[PDB]
Amino acid sequence: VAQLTVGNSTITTQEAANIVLSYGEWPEYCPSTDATAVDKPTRPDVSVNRFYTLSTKSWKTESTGWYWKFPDVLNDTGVFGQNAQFHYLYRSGFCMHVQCNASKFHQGALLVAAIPEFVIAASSPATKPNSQGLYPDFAHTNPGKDGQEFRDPYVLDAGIPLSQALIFPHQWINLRTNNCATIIMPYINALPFDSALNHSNFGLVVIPISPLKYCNGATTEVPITLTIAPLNSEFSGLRQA
Amino acid sequence: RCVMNRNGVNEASVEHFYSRAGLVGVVEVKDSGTSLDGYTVWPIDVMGFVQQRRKLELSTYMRFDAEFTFVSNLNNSTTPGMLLQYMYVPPGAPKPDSRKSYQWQTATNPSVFAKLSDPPPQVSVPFMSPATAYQWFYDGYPTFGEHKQATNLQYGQCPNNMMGHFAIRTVSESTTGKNIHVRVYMRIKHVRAWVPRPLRSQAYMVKNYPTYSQTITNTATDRASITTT
Amino acid sequence: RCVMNRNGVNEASVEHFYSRAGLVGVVEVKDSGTSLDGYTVWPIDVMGFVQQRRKLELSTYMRFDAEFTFVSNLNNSTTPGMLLQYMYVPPGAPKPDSRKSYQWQTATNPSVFAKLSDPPPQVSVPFMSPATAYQWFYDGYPTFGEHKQATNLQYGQCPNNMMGHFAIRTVSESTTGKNIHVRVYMRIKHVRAWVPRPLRSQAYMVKNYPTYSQTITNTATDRASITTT
Amino acid sequence: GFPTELKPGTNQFLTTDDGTSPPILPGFEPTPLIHIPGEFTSLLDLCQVETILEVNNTTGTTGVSRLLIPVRAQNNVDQLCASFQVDPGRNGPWQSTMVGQICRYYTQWSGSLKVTFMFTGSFMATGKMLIAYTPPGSAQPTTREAAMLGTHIVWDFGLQSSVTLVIPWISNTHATGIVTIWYQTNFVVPPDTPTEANIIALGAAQKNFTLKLCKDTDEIQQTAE
Amino acid sequence: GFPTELKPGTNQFLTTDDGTSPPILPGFEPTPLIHIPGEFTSLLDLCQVETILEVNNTTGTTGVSRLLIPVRAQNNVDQLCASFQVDPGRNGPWQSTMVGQICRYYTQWSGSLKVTFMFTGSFMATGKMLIAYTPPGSAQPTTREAAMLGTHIVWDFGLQSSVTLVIPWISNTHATGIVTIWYQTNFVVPPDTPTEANIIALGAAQKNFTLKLCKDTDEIQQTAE
Amino acid sequence: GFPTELKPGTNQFLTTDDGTSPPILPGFEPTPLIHIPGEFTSLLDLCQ
Repeated sequence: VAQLTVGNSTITTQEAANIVLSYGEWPEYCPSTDATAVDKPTRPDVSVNRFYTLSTKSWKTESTGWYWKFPDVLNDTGVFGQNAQFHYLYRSGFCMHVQCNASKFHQGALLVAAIPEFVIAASSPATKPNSQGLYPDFAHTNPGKDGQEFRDPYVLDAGIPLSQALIFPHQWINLRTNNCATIIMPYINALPFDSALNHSNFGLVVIPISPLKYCNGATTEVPITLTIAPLNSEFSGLRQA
Repeated sequence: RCVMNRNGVNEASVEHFYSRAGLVGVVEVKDSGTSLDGYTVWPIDVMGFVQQRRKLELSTYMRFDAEFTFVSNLNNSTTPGMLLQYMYVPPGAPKPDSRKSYQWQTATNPSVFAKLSDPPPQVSVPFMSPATAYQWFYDGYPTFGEHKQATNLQYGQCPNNMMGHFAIRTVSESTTGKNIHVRVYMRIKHVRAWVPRPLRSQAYMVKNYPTYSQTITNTATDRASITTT
Repeated sequence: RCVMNRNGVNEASVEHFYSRAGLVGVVEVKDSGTSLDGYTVWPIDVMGFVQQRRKLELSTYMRFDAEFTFVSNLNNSTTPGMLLQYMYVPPGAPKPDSRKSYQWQTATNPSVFAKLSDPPPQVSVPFMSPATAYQWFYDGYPTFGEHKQATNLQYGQCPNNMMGHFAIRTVSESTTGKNIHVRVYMRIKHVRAWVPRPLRSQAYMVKNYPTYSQTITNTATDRASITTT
Repeated sequence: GFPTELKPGTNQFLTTDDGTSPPILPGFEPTPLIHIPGEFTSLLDLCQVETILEVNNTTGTTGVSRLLIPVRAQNNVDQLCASFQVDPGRNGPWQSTMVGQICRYYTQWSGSLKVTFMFTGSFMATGKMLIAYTPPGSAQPTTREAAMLGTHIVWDFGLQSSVTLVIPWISNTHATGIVTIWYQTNFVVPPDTPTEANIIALGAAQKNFTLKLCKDTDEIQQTAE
Repeated sequence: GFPTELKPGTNQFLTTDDGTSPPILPGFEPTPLIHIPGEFTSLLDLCQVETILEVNNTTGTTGVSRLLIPVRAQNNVDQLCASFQVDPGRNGPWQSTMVGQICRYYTQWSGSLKVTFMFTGSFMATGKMLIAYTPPGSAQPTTREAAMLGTHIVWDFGLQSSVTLVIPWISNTHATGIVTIWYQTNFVVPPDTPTEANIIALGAAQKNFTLKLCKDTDEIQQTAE
Repeated sequence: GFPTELKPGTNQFLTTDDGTSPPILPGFEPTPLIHIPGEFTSLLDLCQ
């Protein structure tokens, strides 16, 4: 157990850093392109690239899971939120640390996966012609920093089977063997930079495969803490507003 | 019964998985009956059929050049010497709206003149996206501003996937009275794919959206018990 | 939204700006009804359409070889085995005046015999000017003497731009009763341009003259105020 | 000109011929290719990724519950906990896997598979399960002893919560092995800890796994989309 | 003869294929090419030539008056003198430029633009204007101070009568930046000299400007010519 | 293009011509050839 200090943020985590590197790619600064050869995009320091600890979700017996769209999960949070709200172009990797605080008498398993271009699907009762029930509302496509509970975790709310979600950079949280998942996701996009407010590069899902179980007397909800650290963030086109 | 030898590793490559030009659109140049159009405009859609859509959505980003082949004939399968014009309308160019529209003469629209009697015309469309790869999944909004629209369309619709249109017409002066069926075959070439994804399990409800029905279908067929085989 | 990368410098070259063979003339070999001509003479005009005229007038002098392609067919777009004669009448040579004129046999007139059923005949016309480059603008008078003619025509009309004619006919003995539509496509090759000019802003009124209407149209669309966006 | 002679097969369109077509847009420079992380060039690399087996594909089991092998305090020992055939391309628990779905896109495949089992009970839970693999051509064992006599793994999930069983070869062309899970011991728990748990089975292919003869899958059906 | 096989695409006419046609006049020697001054080989060289922006493209303004940004003795300071978006290919002040007209012949373009301002008041006239450039995605500033807080140039036309503002990037594919001119100071003049002047805005592209995908312009329309 | 001239015998099918046809299944790797005893390559070996 150690204490990682990045900027003014300090988290308590265990050593040996069993980290999942998404696609074996470390987040790196984009090599200076032609659009960046003239403006020299802003590379903020540990002031922005610090640890952001979101509100903890309460994993209960009937919880279906949660997901966070990541360029969006920090759009209204601190100086990273400021840089995202007031720059035209954005590019960043992320270190995501999902931690559970469960006793040895709790049981369950979480699948923590980072899904690039996690396009959320709507679940309509019938095919109606271009109705509201055909598309997810903005509250579901960009749930913000509070995340969104899965409606149909079996299909990832996207029509793809959850059983194959392991094709994405993933990590198991089996309460009997570990309670921390660390996924490092580089910037993955068909463009070097993009709009932090419009496009969500990826979503981080935390889905209970094995439901949480406990006997009477234990804490009825296991807290799930998500700590986010932007890595190699870049911004361009600063506005004033 | 059993094959103790190993097969080839090349048949499982992404390049080979997306090879073999397949039917991507069946357009009809109607020029008879109640529709004397004499032309048709086919927006290039790699995901017109759910089979190819599911195969493509295995990957998040794909970059490829496409070879299009036009198998055209009449309703009775005959191929007389009717001259057709297969005009490729690149992204951002206006499409024709009539048989004799001015857009048919636009030199910047690559056009192929071929008769039905000729072998199927065949052209190569390069990688036409402003991005470095096509996106079959775009978790975002192409617009700019807040997106609290009631019917939240435009979500997930990547604008960079536009490959253009194929406007097809006879080079007639008036109606010919013959409908022409054009089968557009597209071959994916030099395909490179990124970020593999789970293959779609729920039936596709609509095009351009991953919407699935409320009745979830299990990925696996049912058994009697967990112990039966 | 934004493309932070640089495009190619070659798509903006003069050679590429004038590439892509385009329709320069639509002639009809009328051989039916009230016009039993059986032939037509098309004077080679690079500026038949205002789009190409405006593109060419971007430059003052241009030198290029031209590849002509003839897309011929009947009114119903069919291409039967009718034999056509595409005779190139070079500058200074007399043109035909009848279906069976003696000028059709002139060996010094390069002639192309091709049936409608054949692929479009295609020939390369070299740079035909007595000057070292064509002139889309000739601030002068080709005549010799004083030019106080009342209607001051012949002003600005360069005689060196004559590229010849394309006399097209069926090789029939009498009238065939079928009109043939020939679409002449011309490709500019090895183009070299000199002295760039402002692109024409006023609508073209007549051919061969830069005459514009008395109602000047502003180059830019109007705004509400000089401060609105 | 140069004397040629058209052979049979001219003017035909093959739909698989790797011909050369002229580009409609010569000189058009496509968007330059920048590096995108996560490029995959072979579907075998996807088949080698462990994905959850839908072993509990039983009638009435819905949603994520189909991905869990329920393990509970048994009144009788040596009972069969769960069984499933090692057949990625066929209907059954392997449909939910990436390898099982990719095999649907091919006609023949052969190679070794791996099956990982994750015990998801409490840390205080302990006991032994017997993971037995029956080769093709043999019916699944009827007793825990008959399973023990073959290829098996005595999995003490009190010690290690994960175990991997390598299936040596499958080779489903256009019988099959069977994996059985037996209660070697009872489900042992101290007081105040759940007496029922779940096993998550994850299936994948090994690096010797190969595919052959691309074939359009039947998992999807074209309708009025 | 030599065995060949006609492939799909034979007999087609592409209208963009760089084929080889036989010359109708072999042996014809064209007029030998002599040197003519002023050869241009790239339209980018024309886009990089400064041409007058029709910034005063307002209703009622006719003729050359549309090319002038009127500057006069203001009763109030910090007023907005003029504004225009940096969008060569779109309708507006940039239509009157060479770069704006050439962009109409293409589908995509990107690069940096330069905008030169010429003050054409009397030599005795003096004062300061604030040339502010707002990046894309931001509304034009509402006050001179908000403009000062961004990229701007305090232009003292009493000292230098010409100033150049380099727009870093535009990239209009198939929002946009905004240039605003603010009265930093009043229009100062001695007696017997005109209290109203004009600014001439000249727009051009930089050497990193590129075009893509030739497209027939819409600035001209074919009619009964 | 390259000037050619179709000679008599074009479009004919000979049924004995050792022509070259395109494979319907390019990239298809057939089952690798293992050794089988008793290969015969000439009918004369059977006549003997």
